[PDB]
Amino acid sequence: DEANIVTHGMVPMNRLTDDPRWLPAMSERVTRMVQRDRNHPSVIIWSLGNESGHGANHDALYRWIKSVDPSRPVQYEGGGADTTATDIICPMYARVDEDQPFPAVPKWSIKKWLSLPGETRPLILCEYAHAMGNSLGGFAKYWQAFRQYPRLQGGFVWDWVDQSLIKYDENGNPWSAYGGDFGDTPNDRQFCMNGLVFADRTPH
Amino acid sequence: SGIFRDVSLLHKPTTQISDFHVATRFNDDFSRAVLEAEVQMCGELRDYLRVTVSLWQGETQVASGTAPFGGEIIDERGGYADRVTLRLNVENPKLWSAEIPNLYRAVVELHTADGTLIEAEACDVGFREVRIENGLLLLNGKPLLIRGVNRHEHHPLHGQVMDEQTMVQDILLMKQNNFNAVRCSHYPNHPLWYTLCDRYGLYVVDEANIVTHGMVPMNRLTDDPRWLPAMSERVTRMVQRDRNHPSVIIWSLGNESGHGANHDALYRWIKSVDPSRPVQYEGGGADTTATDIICPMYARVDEDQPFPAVPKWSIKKWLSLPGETRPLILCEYAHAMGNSLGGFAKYWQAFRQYPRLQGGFVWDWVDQSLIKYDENGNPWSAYGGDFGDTPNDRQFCMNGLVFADRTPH
Ligand SMILES: [Mg+2]
Ligand SMILES: [Mg+2]
Ligand code: NA
Ligand code: NA
Ligand code: NA
Ligand code: NA
Repeated sequence: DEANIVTHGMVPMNRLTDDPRWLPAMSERVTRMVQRDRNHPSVIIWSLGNESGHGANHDALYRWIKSVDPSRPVQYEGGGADTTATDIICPMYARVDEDQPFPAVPKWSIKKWLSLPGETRPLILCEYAHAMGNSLGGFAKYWQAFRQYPRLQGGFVWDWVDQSLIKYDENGNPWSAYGGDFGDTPNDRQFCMNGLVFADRTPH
Repeated sequence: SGIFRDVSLLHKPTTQISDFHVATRFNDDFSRAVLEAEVQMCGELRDYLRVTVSLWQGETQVASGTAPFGGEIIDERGGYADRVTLRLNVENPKLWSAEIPNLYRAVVELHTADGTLIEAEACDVGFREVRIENGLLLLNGKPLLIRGVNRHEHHPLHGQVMDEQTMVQDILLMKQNNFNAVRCSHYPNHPLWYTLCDRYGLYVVDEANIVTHGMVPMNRLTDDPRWLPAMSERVTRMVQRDRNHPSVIIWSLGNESGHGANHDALYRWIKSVDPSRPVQYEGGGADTTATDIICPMYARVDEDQPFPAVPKWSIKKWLSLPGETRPLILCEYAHAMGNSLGGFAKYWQAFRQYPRLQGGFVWDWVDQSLIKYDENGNPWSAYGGDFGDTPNDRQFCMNGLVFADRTPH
């Protein structure tokens, strides 16, 4: 269960989430989630949101949940996937063997990530195997690693269903439309279709 | 068998230096050090006795301390009246490493206060700090990468008698081939070896003479408390002999003797006596309570070899097992037997990628072949069985990167 907090387009990503004047607004998106969903047994992990970097407001709300509901781990990917606001190392698109040593927020080989000096936490990728178009090459590499490594406990594929919409041509025949096809600008074209199934649930 | 090392006669004064321990501790950035030397005596205790510990850098004396005997109060019965601890301040000390083996000379003078030198002992001092922090092995605050080899004391002509020429030839060759460490497999070495490593620059793993490999099971003796006295002396008398050598950075409790309660007692003993050096030991799973470092033998890079009770996990997998934190340096890897060393690069790609994979010790240095002579009087390299010896494990004595005569494989 993930809070409705995503500030991806900010520069830098944590500008709002580190700002204390945005703590009340953020808290209401975490606290009202827990108050609504906390009796559902299917909910096993809380998420503070997605792609909002890592700010002080995250740590505050992290602790709030741990104080209110000790029954569930709290995870959050932003700010390097292993901050003080996450019980689980939850990288997005961290490769199996290959390090992607980005400045400040590197994506380590998941196998390497676990055994970093001092690291003890479990690892579950909040996003992996971007299923965009003809994709999912090297999926077997992940599941080999998952089974061999106890503390590699799987991940969540990105993602389930293509985000294509229906448009009609002059004859009234339906076709799958993406970014741009509504005169929408700027747009990011087909990048909305990353599903394992088409929009009508036909398998890729 | 036989008298295979040096024999000597030492004259000591009645009132003598019976032991001396040298230690170096450092401020956060290693720009300041306190050299602490504990000196012990035998004979008549008198008020006129002193110890002077002076510290030399070539010809320049950088520090000196003089105190009478009688250590601090230890317990309710007092202290050691036959001991003294000298503490010398050393500014911006030249550090020791296999990279730059900077050495100081510490002279320990037992003398009358009025200036009668009774006797003097001495050693080379290497200002360096070894500690394991946050799962990493550190020398002077920096994570080591052990480019090591296992070395047996072997000569094709002389057997197990070591000589200076040979010892130097080994160290020249090792350092010429980018080795920075050596494992004393599997016993305390010739005294001159430690001196050479001090001077040329090699991190030494000093290992007790305890190997019970052919027991069934392997820890039958080492779990036996009746075998503790014999084992302890192999550990204690090692530490007492070599603890002053800067080149020695890690102690080892022996090799292939399983894991027994005697390994635990002794591990603790070294931790209590010598806080300066990590204690390692491979037996009984290579990650037991008897070792500060995960030190498997022949664990593969990616492949698990999951034997019951004592599995050899993929070194990458091993580090991140539930609850595990310690550094991994294989006490033995890459068996260099005959045409071997295939898959070596796989190790070094892993060592580098993974911080807590800090290297290993190749098995091993020299082929243990012996010279034999034929009907024409021509020399040839011989192995297991060639001396009528039986049972024998044939050519398994030859697993070196160099031949018996030190010619490279
Ligand atoms: Mg655009
Ligand atoms: Mg045989
Ligand atoms: Na798993
Ligand atoms: Na998308
Ligand atoms: Na390393
Ligand atoms: Na061998």
